[PDB]
Order: sequence, then structure tokens, then C-alpha cells
Amino acid sequence: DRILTTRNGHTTSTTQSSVGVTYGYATAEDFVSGPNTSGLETRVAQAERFFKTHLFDWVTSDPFGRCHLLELPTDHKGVYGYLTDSYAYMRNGWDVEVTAVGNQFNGGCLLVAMVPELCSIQKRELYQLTLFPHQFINPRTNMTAHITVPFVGVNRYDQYKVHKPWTLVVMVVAPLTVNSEGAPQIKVYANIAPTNVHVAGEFPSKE
Amino acid sequence: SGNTGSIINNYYMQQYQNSMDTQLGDWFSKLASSAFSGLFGALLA
Amino acid sequence: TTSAGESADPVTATVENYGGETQVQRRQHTDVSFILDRFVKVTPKDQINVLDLMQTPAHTLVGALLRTATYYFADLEVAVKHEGNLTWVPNGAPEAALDNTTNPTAYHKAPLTRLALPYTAPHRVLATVYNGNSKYGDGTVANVRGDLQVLAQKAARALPTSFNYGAIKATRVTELLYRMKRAETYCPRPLLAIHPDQARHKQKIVAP
Amino acid sequence: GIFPVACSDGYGGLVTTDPKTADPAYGKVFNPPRNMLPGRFTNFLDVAEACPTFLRFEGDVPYVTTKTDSDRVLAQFDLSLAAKHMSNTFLAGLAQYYTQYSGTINLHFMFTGPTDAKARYMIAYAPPGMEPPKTPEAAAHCIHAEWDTGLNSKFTFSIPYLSAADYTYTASDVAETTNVQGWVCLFQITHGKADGDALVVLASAGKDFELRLPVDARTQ
Amino acid sequence: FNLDVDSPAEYSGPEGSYFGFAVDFFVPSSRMFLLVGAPKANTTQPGIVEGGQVLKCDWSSTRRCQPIEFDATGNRDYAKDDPLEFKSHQWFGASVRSKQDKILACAPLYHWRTEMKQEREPVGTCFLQDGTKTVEYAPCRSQDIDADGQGFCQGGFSIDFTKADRVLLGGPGSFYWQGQLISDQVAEIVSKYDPNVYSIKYNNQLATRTAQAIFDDSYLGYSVAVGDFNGDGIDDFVSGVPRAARTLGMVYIYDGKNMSSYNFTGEQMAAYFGFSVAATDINGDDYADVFIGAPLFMDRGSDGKLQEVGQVSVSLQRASGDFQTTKLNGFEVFARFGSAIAPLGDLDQDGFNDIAIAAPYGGEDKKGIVYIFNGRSTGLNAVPSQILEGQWAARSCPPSFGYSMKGATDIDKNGYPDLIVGAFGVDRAILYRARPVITVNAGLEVYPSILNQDNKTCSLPGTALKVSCFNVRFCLKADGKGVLPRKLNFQVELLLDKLKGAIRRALFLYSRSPSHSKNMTISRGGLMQCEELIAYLRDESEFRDKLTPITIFMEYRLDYRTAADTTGLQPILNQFTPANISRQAHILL
Ligand SMILES: *[C@@H]1O[C@H](CO)[C@@H](O[C@@H]2O[C@H](CO)[C@@H](O[C@H]3O[C@H](CO)[C@@H](O)[C@H](O[C@@H]4O[C@H](CO)[C@@H](O)[C@H](O)[C@@H]4O)[C@@H]3O)[C@H](O)[C@H]2NC(C)=O)[C@H](O)[C@H]1NC(C)=O
Ligand SMILES: [Ca+2]
Ligand SMILES: [Ca+2]
Ligand SMILES: [Ca+2]
Ligand SMILES: [Ca+2]
Repeated sequence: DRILTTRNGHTTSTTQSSVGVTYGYATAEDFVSGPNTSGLETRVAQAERFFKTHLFDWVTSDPFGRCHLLELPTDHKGVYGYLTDSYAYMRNGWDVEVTAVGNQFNGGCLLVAMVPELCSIQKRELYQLTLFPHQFINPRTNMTAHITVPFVGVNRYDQYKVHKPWTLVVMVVAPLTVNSEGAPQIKVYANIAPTNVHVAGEFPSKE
Repeated sequence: SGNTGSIINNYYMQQYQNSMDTQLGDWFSKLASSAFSGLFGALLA
Repeated sequence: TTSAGESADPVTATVENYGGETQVQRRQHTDVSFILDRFVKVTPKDQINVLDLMQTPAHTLVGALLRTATYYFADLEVAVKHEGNLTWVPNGAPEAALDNTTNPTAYHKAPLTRLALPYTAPHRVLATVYNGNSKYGDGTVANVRGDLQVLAQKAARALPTSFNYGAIKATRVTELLYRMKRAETYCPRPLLAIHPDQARHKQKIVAP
Repeated sequence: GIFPVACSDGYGGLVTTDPKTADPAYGKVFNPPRNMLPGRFTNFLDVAEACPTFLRFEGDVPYVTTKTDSDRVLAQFDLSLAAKHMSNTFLAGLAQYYTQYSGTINLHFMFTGPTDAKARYMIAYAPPGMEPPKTPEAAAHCIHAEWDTGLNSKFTFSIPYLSAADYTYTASDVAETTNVQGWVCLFQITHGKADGDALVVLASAGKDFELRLPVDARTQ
Repeated sequence: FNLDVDSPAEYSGPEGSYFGFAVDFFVPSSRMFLLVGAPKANTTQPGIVEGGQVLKCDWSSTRRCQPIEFDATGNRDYAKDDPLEFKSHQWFGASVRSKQDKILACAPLYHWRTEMKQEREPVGTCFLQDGTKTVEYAPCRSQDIDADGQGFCQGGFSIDFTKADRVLLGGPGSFYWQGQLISDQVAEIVSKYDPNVYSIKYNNQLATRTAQAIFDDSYLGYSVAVGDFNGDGIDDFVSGVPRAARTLGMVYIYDGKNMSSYNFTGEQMAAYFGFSVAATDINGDDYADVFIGAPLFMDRGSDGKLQEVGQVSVSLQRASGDFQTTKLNGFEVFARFGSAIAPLGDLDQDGFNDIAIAAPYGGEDKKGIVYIFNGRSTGLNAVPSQILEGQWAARSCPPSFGYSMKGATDIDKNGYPDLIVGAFGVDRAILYRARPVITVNAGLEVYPSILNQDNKTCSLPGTALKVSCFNVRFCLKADGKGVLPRKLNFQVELLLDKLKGAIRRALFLYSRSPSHSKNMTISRGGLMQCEELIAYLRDESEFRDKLTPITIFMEYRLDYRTAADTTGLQPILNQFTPANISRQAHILL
């Protein structure tokens, strides 16, 4: 009764322990045809695929609130990051997918959250990270969390060299409790993908 | 409508009072109304 | 209600699950357009005051409740007690245009002069804390402590100097008050109440 | 002649919350379009009802640890929105700017133990009037509920709103130190090999939770 | 009291080089030397003005002070046209500590460019030399950096060796001046050395970690001392934290095995409690006693006026774990008594260790004073048995005689430990030698002591009349430890009726005189020498005074000139030992 294998473009991602995809803040995209671009935008369909990245190593000595904040977009050394140095104005959503593979005998949990415009946080502020598009990961139930968000922003197209709208945040809510039969150290990976990018305005070539 | 309490019409029209909004061509009320309730298994009385 | 504990879809185990019933609930006092359009005091400078809404304090009601939103749209009307003549200037004009009287001055009428300003920003929606390229941030590194620390706090301040409703300039403003109407908010942020050191934060409530 | 009026006395002062709108000064402004922009909320309770936020326990942590001894009280906190345990919750964030409320408060209980550790718990509501119960035998006579840890690992228990008056104060009294609105107690009844394992708790606004009469907390 | 002041060894250096800012002894394996720190001395290092150097001063024969090359190089580069370090004015030699073949010197104001951005942070550095070996030791020069890290650590501001050959290093600037104690074994300092690695990790390193922000600006590691305090043999870490507890000053003691936390605290604001610390067993109970200095302490006099005199807190270590703290105040106002505290070992070889405390800005013309305090059973004798005076005038910076000093080293093999005093303000360093202590068992017997005026036993040659006589008898016996002559000639003086312009009622028989001297020559450790003679009473009708007791006085003086040895180090007689004794005799009626 379960369709649990996502794909974006020509790359797939099958997980067998998906509790469900959480659509944050919208189920559909905004009007991409703005009046601040005079109709000179175009969709690049070849930017929609996953790209893997490493986040941290959740070990047993990590207390509450060992958070990790990577700003999206990060250094993409493929097709998507070519558009950052070749087009000035661009917009996109994201559909992140973090993996924390241990086994079903570890304990603890780590919250995953896509949060816009995130800087200067407190550890007393971490209590209310649930407000954002979030999805828990505990090894007793699942291994992945699959969050999808649209383009938010102050204005319709963005300059990603001077601005980073989203921030993938993973923090640890309960510490990793290994047992006699669990896994000692788990490593948190993530494959991130854009959704329906739209560039506008060609830079001159660097030559 | 806000924190207005007047039944009379405004004196200044609509565009010397506010800034007019422009269409081009909500969420958490739909999110809080799709909340699951009841139980998960076969209940008794 | 037993649920799927990690899917993060909303679940509301109501009070009917162990007998009983729910009552009709009214939520007018928690509406976002009702709770934000009342006057709040900010501290003024002597003459020139940019009409940014993020200079409202963080302890007051609609300053700590405006920072609940990431993105906000609201028309501002101010109420300022001054002496002299107070010229409002729209968004992005040169600050030498505060002296000119063709800009919408209000002559001194005792005691104070309230006037309704439009949303003059170029952006579709303003924002509470824009972070183009100021914060990383997943764990800022130890940099400045001791004396230098006080100035180091303004390192992370907001940059879209286009996040303002304009500026007002008088001879000496004494107390200028903000309120924001037709307020639309987007993308909520965490809201914090102060930390009790006792079993419960007991303060002296009003009593005859 | 002209239309005679009487400039009435006592009226017309500046009130900070009045429904009088100020006279415009600069018209003909057309905003940039904002329609169907993502993530809009209308009332602050819908954020508080659709998004649960953690609690606070001893050690600045949201989780409560299972207890391998004869004492079976996991947590026992008084029921107010100015409590110590409820302090970091978003629900008590906006209830710091009001005076009185009514309605249910959902508590969400997620168990984060391994697949071989099993336990069962109970949560009871002790209404005010005598001392709160210290054993799960004594707390069986409250409006309680039990659940055990299995496949679905989350439990949501809606705190009933029992009161004499129709609305109860969200600010616990400064001098009066008995907390005569109520206690809520959660225990463990047993656990199988669940030592050192956690139970992260959350709180949300209920289905019929509504606040009333806004004031200014002013970081107090 | 036994220190030589007549002709002490003087050593000098370049003017302005601060010759004497730090001093120590160097005893390798069989010549003896002196180490003087000159942190402002110019070097031949390429393009480095006032790099500072440490000088090995030959005590044997001439007074030559040959500099020691720990580092002859200039500023290494991080990249092309990008200096890695700044050895200019690095104050190398500001702290010098030696143990057998190992000499450790440091540069507290050595600055270092980060391996990232181009900064100039005073992490401080040190150079450890083991005979032919010479490595660099910069524990604060790490990946942890500026202000909140170890960037402003100034590692090497104070240093000390333990008995298990482990280095103790202090840096008052770590973690926003919280300060840091760093301890490494001398094995790994050289074994893990790498000329191409600027931040060396040591596997067995003990260190104080960073603490809460309220501990900032406390200056831990300002001064250091070593001694055992938990009774496990391993030297523990004593350090002054002079700005801790809102400028009240504290002193921390950590375990020398795992850096586990006693804690001392001051009584007065801004008295600089912890400016100097010292650990030595002062009461012979083999329990290391803590000495803490607070040069800025103000005391009240009989006029009830505050006066800055300085204070040292003597904390005796009891087996109970507690301390028996005694406070010792300064003597001159604004002299900053307690700036330097130096264990001397058993200076007089009496059975208890001794200690020296200095008031560098005291004495006439701000020359400087060093006070010598002797230890005993009850603790430290609060009265100084000797007062060492500076002999040099000021130029710009005051002579600072006593600002740094080192003792507890028998450098001349006389059986008695010596003392170095550094006066950097005049670029001088002074070695005081300890003179051999001679204990002397003097004796005096008068028999009979009850004189019968009508006895008339002893006849008197020249007259048919006989006189009432009696016997006087004096004895000498002396012995001493260390190196000293086996023959000892003394000058004994005897006076009859010492109490008396007045008439003396008794005189010696074979001289007819109340005064008699005897050149006596006894042997060290040898038997007691004893010469006796006959004294007689005057005739009854020669004086009326018959009630006043006739006091017999014996006094002796040692020939110091002939007791001198090789260099001319003349022995001295023990303190608290009467140089003269007196017995009396009565007449009846
Ligand atoms: C009168 O005058 C004569 C001459 O001056 C006195 O002669 C003295 O007699 C002393 C007692 O005999 C004598 O003492 C020393 O010699 C003793 C043996 O003759 C000997 O026994 C003593 O040892 C002991 O003596 C000490 C003395 O302090 C006592 O304390 C002990 O208890 C022991 O008895 C002495 O070695 C002394 O040498 C001698 N002196 C002279 C100059 O002849 C005589 O005592 C006088 N008598 C009166 C009237 O007082
Ligand atoms: Ca020890
Ligand atoms: Ca002792
Ligand atoms: Ca001694
Ligand atoms: Ca000697």
C-alpha cells in the first residue's frame, strides 16, 4: 500500500523506512512569472537531481542541542552550482532527505528541520524548533526524514551569492544511547535536491 | 477586518487610506484542521 | 491517541477520548490582525528616525510578537509628540530630503500628530531578520569577549536598508509610537517567555 | 447659520487601542503583489495547535529518563502556563501576553528507546484541593490514561479543563503559592530493560483552547 | 645569617638588556654554572632587535658570561613573503628553569601568525635543551586561537620542573585571560618534536580546560610552584591566580597526575595575592608548605593609617589535609615585600629548610632588599636573621634587586647552599655564598661559688699573708657540617667582678689582675679543651661592698681571617648561640 521511492530527474532514492514526506509551508509553487523580470526567465530542468553531503557524526557523547546549520545552497560542484556563477537571479525550492543509519537497537532521536533565514540562535530557543517544517528521526522507527519546501523569500528572485534563504538544521533531542547490541557511532548524511529552478539574467563570461 | 469599530463609511476613499494591494495571475488554518483524532486501534466502551 | 510518532503531521487527541465533549472556542483575541494594530512606544533619537518596525523592543507586546513572523506585511501609522515641524519621507529618498517641506510635513498641533503612512517598501513582503550573508550559522566561533564584545553584537545586524517605512525628522521628537494595521504574517518563528527560577514564575498579580 | 455641535468633554483623547484610524497624508500607493505566498498564518493559536513544542526538565533537557528504583515518579509538574516545565514552550510563549485562558492542553509523549526496551507509563490529572499523588496506586483515582511502547511510538493525552470559573488566569499569583488550578503527574508503571532511555515530551494547544484579554508581559 | 656579603660574586650584561630578570643554577654532569635571563638582550639573529638571550655564567675562575644559543634563526615564513612568527621583543629569557642537564627558557611575548588569517598573537614559546639536544616547546601555539583560545596565552610566563621530569607551564592569557596550567613530560617534548610542525600534539598532556565566562581575566599561571600535597609522591601544581575572585586573588593547587583540583584566597582587594608562589617544607615534617606573595597588601599601624607593605601567607601542610596559615607582613612602605619568594634548602644546615623573601623596591635610594627567614619546628621564624642590601643606584627603571632569585644549590661544595639575586634594573646578577656554621659548646665553672672571706687557703708568693681563693674554669668545644678547617683558634676573655669605676673584689692569683686573656686553639669535632686558673678575693678591709654578687664573665672571639678557605670564605658562629656566658659568686656573713 506504500509508494516510498522518490526521484528527481534522473536520480532516484529508495528508502524502506519512510514515515512520510512533510510538505512544508505549501503544496504547490508560487507564480514564477513575475513582473520584476519582464518575462526573461526560463526553467532549467537539468538542475533537478540529488547531491550528497556529509553533516556530522552523531556519537554517544553529544548532549542535547548539538545542532548543525548548513546554508542552502551550499557548494554544488555540478550542474546546479554552474548556474550560480552563470546567472544572476534564480529561485528554487528544495526537497531534502537526511539519513541516520544505525540499527533498530540504538536509541535517542534527532530532530531535522528546514528553517528560513536562520542565524543567531540560542539553545533556549531550541525547544521550539518544532514550528518549522520538521520530521523526527529515531532508529527505533525510521532511518530517513524527507522534507520538501518551496521558495520563500523577501522577493521573487534571489541573488544567491549575497543571500541564503533556507538552512537545513539537525539537532539531537535525545542523546545516542548505544547498547550491547546497537551500533556505536552513526553518521548523518543527506542528499538534497532543488525543485523547478528558474534563472533570469545571463552573466558575461569571465574571459 | 482588523481593530476597527466604526459602522460609518470611511471619509477618505480607499487609496488615500491604505496602500492598494495588487493581485498576480491560509496554510496553518488548513494544517490545524487536518489533525488526526479518535484512536488508532479497535476501541471498547 | 496512539500515532506515528515521527511523521510530524498534526494530531489532536481531544477530550472526547476519555469521555466528555468539547465546547465552542472563540479566537478573536489571538488573531494576527487584531493583536498587532495597537500603539507601542519606541525610543526616539533627537531628530532623524527611520521608521523601521524592528526597532521596537523585544520585551514589549507587539515587538516580541512581530518577531514571531519571518515575513510580514503591514501598513504603518505613527503617532509622534514633538515640537517644530515633522517631515515624513518615503522609502529610499536621500536623507537631505528631510529638510524640505514639500515632503509631507505635519505642523505642530497640540499635543501630538498621528498620520497614516502607506507601505512604501519595494519588496513584496518585508522581513524580521534578513540574513543575506552575515551568519553561517551552525555554530559561530569565539571571536570577541570583554570590552570589544558590546560592539561585536552589532556585527550581525540586518542589512536591507530597504526594510523601512521611511524616516521622520523634527526639531526634537519626544515620544513616537508605532502601530501596524492590515497585518499579514508568514512563516512563524519561536516565541519565548521568561525563565522561572522557582517551581513556577509567581509574580504579583493585581488585587484589591 | 452653520450646523451647531457641542464639543463634548471627556471624549477625544488619544487611546492606544482605539478603533479610530488616522487621517492619511500620502495616497496612490500600489504595493507589489503578494498573492499565494507560502507559509501564511492568520491566528496565533493555529500555529500553537498545529506545531507542538518541547518542555523543560531538570538539566535543561526535554526528555525524561526512566527510573530503575522503587520510586516511579517520572515527572510531576503543576499545571499553569507560567510553570517551570512549560517555560520554553511556544504555547506559554504567547500565553505570557494574555491574562486568562480556557480549554484543553495537549501533551505529546514520544518514546525514543531501542527496539528491545519496553515500558508503560501513565499520566493523571490531579485537580486542586489536596496534595498531588506520589504513587501510581494513589493516582489511579484521577482522570488518568496509560499507554505502552510498541509500533506507534507517540501518545497524545488531552488535559481536561476543570474549573469553577469559566476562565482561568494564565499568570500564577505572585503571593498565593498553593497553585489552586491543578497538578498533572506522569509516572512509569514498569519497564523492561529500559534503563537510561528517554521519553521526549511535547505540548500543543488543544482543540478548544482559546486565550483572552491581551496585556504586555514586558519581559517580566 | 651565614651568607657572605663582604665579597659576593657580581655579574653584569648589556645596559637595557634586563640582565637579572630571571636567574637559576645549572648543575650538569662536574662543573658548576649560573643562568641569567636577559629578555631584552640583542642577538645576532637575522633581523631581530632585542630577541633576548640566556647567559651561562662561569662560576669557575673568571667572571665570564657566555650566551647560550637555543635559537640562532630569524622569523620563519608561513608562505612566500609572509612571516610566521615575530621574535622581535619576544622577551626570551624572561623565565629560566634548570634541572640537571635540562635547561628550559621561555619567551612570553613571542608572537605568532595563525595558520589561517594573518594575525599576531602572543602564544609565547620555549626552548628545551638537553645537553646536545635542543627542541622548541610551544603548547599554546595551536589550532585554538585568539582571545577565547590560546592565542594570547603567553605560554611560559612561569615555568617549573617536577621530580618525575615533567614540565609545568603557565599562561595567564588563555580563554580571555582565565589563564591556563599546562603540564608535559620532558620525554614527549623532545620525542614528539617536529621542526616542520608548528602545533605539536603531546599524547600525555595535562591541562586546565576552558571555564565559564565569569572566570575570565583571572591570570592563572601567573606564577608556578611544585610540591606534593595529596601524599602520593608526585609533585602537584601550585599556581597563583592574582585577579581571581574580583581582584581578591586566589591560588590554585591541582593534582600532578591528572590536573584534578585545594584553593587559597586573599583577604584584600587588589593586593595581588598570587603574584608569586613557593613550595618548600619549612618545618622538617616532610610536608610541602605553601608560600604565597601579595606585594601590594596594605597594613594599618598604631596611627590607624593604611600603608602598602606587602604580605606573604605561610601555609603549613598538615597530614590532616588542612593548612596552618601564618601571615608575614612587609617592613618598608611601597617596597613590595613578597615580590619574589625563594626556597633556600637548609641554608644554615640546622635541620630545617629556609626561605628568602624580597622587597625589590626597598632600602635606601630604592636599591632593593632581600630578607632571609629561617625555618624551625613550629614553622617559619618570622624574624629575619639577615638583611641583604642592593648596592647599585637607578638609571631609569629601578635596580629591582631581588625581583628574581634562586637558591637551594651548593654551588661551591662547602656543604652549604647558596643564593643568586638578580637586579635587572641595573643589569646585574649577584651570587651570595653561605659561610660554614660553627656551633660552639662554651663552658664556665666557678667553684666554690660561695666564698668564705675567712677561708684564706691559697698562699700568695711575695707575702707571708694568704688569701681566700677559688677556681675559675672555662671550656670550649666546636664542630660544624660541610667543608671547614679541622683546627680552630679562639680568643678567650675573662673578667672578674664584671658588674663593677668601682672596685673589683676578685682577681687572678698568678697575675694579680681581674683581667685575663687566653689564646685558645681547639679542633673541629675534637675533644673539649679546658684551661683553669686560680682567682682570689681581696682582703676584707679593702672594700665595703659584700652584698653584690661577683660576676665572672667569659667571652670568646674566633679568628675569621685564618679560618678562611681557598676563596677566603670565612666561617660563622651559630645564631641564637651566646658569644659570651657569665657565672657569679657570693660572699657570706
Ligand atoms: C676554702 O678555700 C679552699 C681553697 O680555695 C677551697 O678549696 C676547694 O675545695 C673544694 C671541695 O673540696 C674543691 O672542689 C673541687 O675539688 C674537690 C676535691 O678536693 C672535688 O670534690 C670537687 O668536685 C665536686 O666539686 C664540685 C665543685 O663545684 C661540687 O659541685 C661537687 O658536688 C663535687 O663536690 C671539685 O673538683 C676546690 O677545687 C677547692 N679549691 C681550692 C682553690 O682549693 C675550699 O672549698 C674553701 N672552703 C670553704 C670554707 O668554703
Ligand atoms: Ca601529588
Ligand atoms: Ca611542612
Ligand atoms: Ca635552616
Ligand atoms: Ca656555599
